Amino acid sequence: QTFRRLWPTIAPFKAGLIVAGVALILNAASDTFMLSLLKPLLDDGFGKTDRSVLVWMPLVVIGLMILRGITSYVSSYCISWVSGKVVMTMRRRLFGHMMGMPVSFFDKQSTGTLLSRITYDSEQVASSSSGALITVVREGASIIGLFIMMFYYSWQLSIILIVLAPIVSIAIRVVSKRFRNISKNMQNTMGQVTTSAEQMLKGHKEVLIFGGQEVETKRFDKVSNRMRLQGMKMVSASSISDPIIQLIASLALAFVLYAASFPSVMDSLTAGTITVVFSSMIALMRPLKSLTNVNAQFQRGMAACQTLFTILDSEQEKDEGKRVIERATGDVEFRNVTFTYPGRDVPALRNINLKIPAGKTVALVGRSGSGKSTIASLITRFYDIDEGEILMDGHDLREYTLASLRNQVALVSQNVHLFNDTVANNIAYARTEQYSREQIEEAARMAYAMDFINKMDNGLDTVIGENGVLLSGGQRQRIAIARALLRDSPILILDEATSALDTESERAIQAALDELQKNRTSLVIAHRLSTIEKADEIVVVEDGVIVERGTHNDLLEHRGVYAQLHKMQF
Amino acid sequence: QTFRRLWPTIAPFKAGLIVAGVALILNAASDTFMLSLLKPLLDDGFGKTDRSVLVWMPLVVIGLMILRGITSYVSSYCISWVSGKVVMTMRRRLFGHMMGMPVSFFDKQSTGTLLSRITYDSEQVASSSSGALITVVREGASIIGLFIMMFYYSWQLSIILIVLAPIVSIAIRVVSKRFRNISKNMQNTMGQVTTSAEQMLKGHKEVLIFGGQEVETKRFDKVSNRMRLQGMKMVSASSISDPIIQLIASLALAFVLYAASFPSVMDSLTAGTITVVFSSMIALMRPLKSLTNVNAQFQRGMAACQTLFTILDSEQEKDEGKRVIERATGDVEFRNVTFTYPGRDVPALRNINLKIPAGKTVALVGRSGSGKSTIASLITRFYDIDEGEILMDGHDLREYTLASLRNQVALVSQNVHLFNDTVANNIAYARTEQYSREQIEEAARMAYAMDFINKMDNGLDTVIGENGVLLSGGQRQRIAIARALLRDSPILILDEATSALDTESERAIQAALDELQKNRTSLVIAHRLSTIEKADEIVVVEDGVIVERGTHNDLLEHRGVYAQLHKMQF
Repeated sequence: QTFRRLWPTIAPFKAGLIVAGVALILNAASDTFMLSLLKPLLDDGFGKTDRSVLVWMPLVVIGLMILRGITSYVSSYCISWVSGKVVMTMRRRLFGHMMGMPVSFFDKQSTGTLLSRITYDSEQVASSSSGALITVVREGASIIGLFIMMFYYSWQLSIILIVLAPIVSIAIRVVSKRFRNISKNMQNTMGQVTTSAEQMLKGHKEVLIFGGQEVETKRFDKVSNRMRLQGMKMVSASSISDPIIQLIASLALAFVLYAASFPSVMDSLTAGTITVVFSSMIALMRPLKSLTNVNAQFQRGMAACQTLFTILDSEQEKDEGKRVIERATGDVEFRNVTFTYPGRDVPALRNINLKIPAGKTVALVGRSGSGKSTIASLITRFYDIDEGEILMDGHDLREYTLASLRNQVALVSQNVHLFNDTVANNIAYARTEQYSREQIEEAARMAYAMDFINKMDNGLDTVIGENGVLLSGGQRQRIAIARALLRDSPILILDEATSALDTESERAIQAALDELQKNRTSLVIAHRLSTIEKADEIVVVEDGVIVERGTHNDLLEHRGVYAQLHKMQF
Repeated sequence: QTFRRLWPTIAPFKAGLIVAGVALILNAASDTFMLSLLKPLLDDGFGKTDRSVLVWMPLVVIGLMILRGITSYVSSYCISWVSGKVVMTMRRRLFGHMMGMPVSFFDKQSTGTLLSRITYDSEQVASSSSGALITVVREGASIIGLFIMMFYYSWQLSIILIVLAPIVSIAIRVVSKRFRNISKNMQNTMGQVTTSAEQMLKGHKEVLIFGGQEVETKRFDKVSNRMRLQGMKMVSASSISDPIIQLIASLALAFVLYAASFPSVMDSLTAGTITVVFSSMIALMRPLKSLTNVNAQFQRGMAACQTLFTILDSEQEKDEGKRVIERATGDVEFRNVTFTYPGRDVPALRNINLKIPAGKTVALVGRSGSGKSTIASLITRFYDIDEGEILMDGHDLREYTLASLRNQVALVSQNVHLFNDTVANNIAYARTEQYSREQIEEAARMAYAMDFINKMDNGLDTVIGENGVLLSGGQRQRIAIARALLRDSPILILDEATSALDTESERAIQAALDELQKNRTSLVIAHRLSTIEKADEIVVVEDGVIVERGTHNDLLEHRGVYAQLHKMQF
């Protein structure tokens, strides 16, 4: 199908696959030859009692089987090359566009889901399609050869096995299709009953509150009867596969033997020949069963790969040309802005009109649980501006190249991630360049992480173990403020709540904060009164419709939603 | 192992596994018999040229394979019985004690995680251990047969295979242990690197701000290279698994043939016998690879069983047998209460001397994240009384058990899980018993469920899809208040935050509240603005020290954290 959309991502490796095929064919070649050894064994060897060949057989079997091995060795190792390399390029592009997809892919889908997707689906594509080639080629080496085996030994028994191969293969395809059907149509009710039990368990809370234990026991019981019965049918039918197959398959043997009379009535065969024939037939029965499942495996793989491609074929954050940005801007403004964090149910914000000029410290007071961080996250333009504009010193949203834009903002939230690295360089995500070690380490110490730098393991370049070891929320917050001291955003913002208070820590923190905000705006998530009033100014968060522009210095004289932020909302 | 702990849960089905055994032993009998049948063909059939047996035998093949079939039929279906029955009983007890873990114990795992645990671990236990018995019995039977087969043929090659088969077994056990070791060590570092990439993902926003797409791509690349390499090593070894084994088996075949030449110096065999020998040997080569991984397989099963039994071997919620609970008003009054919602994740509450007399309406305002519901939900003792008891009408909570207590109180929250029944009954999960369908349905529609229950599919006794829960949060709360109206627990507590709902729906819900708050106690999660005061009594709490709350009169009397809240902070 869509191997096209894959072949490039295989192409510059294709040579490897080729290698595979070669030995792979040899592999099943070995198979045939082993069986071939029967011919000299039985008729030529024991019939003529030529103890000569009885010295061939041992050694040649050993050798051939070693060939089977060394093939399997290299087949596996080489398909491992290509599979790994395919996984590699796949996860690479996926990584890339992932870091290109807007916050949606993290909004609509959860991290665990994506990571499962990467690892499982990539390696599934690889594994599946690979094994597809493996079987396919393994079947080619086996079937085709075994027919040639028959050929030299007996035109007749061959002819018959050939004319019958359609019958058996068709029967296999038939039963497989039947029982795919029976195993597909189930999934609906399968998920039905499973998810039913799921809701049961999710509701045990309300259950026990309402004292329905006796009821939900019986409900569990009934749905579990449904469960076990479903399982019964599933395994029953799907297990009828092998019998009927080998049943109808066995008939083959019958005809062969049934019609083995006449050609031995022609005295065509001798014992060894016959043994080779029937052996070979069974050998054939391994890959015949395989082949239908082969097409199945293509389907599984390429399906998951289409899931992939969709995740790729999703579109990154779109930009329209906005290059006009440096590291000193000063003011931000919100005209008539709307956003929708959810799908459509709860409007996030609406016709937001805000104005944070230089130095205007701000603390988010308003609709508790309106995702106040969103407004900051809107300054990040993490979302697309459904209406209005962010006039950041006279220029609109779209006169703002995303690169320098997001470079020009700093956020120190409560919960900060880092990466497994020298914590110093983790501060230095800003290319670790254009900020020298003196700058980095000194300022970082100067930025009040000193008990987290000099006292921690290895002091100056304290390294991370398992991504920050056990660094407190406060540790990471300090580290981010140190980043701010390093990056020195033209506009500096952060988020601190009522989590914890170590006097020196947050005191020197807020000191550095007002250092940053010197003639520079700032926002902080407001749940602490201490952070609210230790700085100068405090704002509204007008409950979805923020027409209000300004802090205490502005929203004090107006007597706006400060009524609610005094008595009814905060 | 823990079979001691599981056998009884199988005992009353013994006969199943017994039929399993007899059938499977027949399966091996069929295997062996066909292989035996191979002889008369070769020695008598074509050697002595007796078309008689050329006619007899083919039919025998058909028959024997029919036996294979029907046996696999019954084997599968019988193991299906026992497996399903085991799954059933297991899931049943797991439901039972799964109704015993405290709500935390419910959230100590994720709901989905426990559901996976039920479904998977149950069917894993069965499937695994069952197939273990399958392998043991069948494969052992095939071995024993094939040895007997050899015996009817030749003392000699038998003896030699008996000397050698242990060595084969040794090689297999050896390589399996080596590569289990390698796989475990990998698994460790595997988790390391995979979780590393996981974190790398989970922190987009940080990077997209700090603009390090290059840095990620590089780190992604390195860790993914590690990934491909681990893949390489894993598949490499696990693939070397087979060929060495088959090489050793090859060595077997070889020395078999050497000591076939030597009793050919004795003129040992005839063609048929010869063909039977090695054929049988390979037939054996399937089940040895079986048996080793067999003694492996229990562990997977029995491991997940231990997981299960532990989930059983948690303690159902403690009880006090105090009982003596009025189905009447009583008086709800916190005293000295100091608890914690999680194990220790976050500090919750301290010294709660809260008094709510009979009929005193209360709201829940303040620390957004103080588990205001958890106060109510702990009137239900969702956790234990860590310190400080609630004197229920002169009786501590500890002075009484949970049974009627939890029945004696109601809680109309925002999100009431419903269940797959005639939703008319869904109101009365506990003991639909003489409760007049007139009374039930009226009170429901009397309780302003009428907005939709009048207009739901089939009218009075409607169900819907998804367990009859297709209703919105609005109809959810509606029917919940209706439930309160059915049980009419003279103890009344509710939970509505009218910050979020439609206007007309809100009109209906407030009217219904009026219809239900007749002289009755009341609490409400107050993230609301207006309906906080429709009942004229509003209050607030932070800091987890609830000594002061209650009516508006009590709001006026706080003069501590809470008066300061409703006058400056909430």
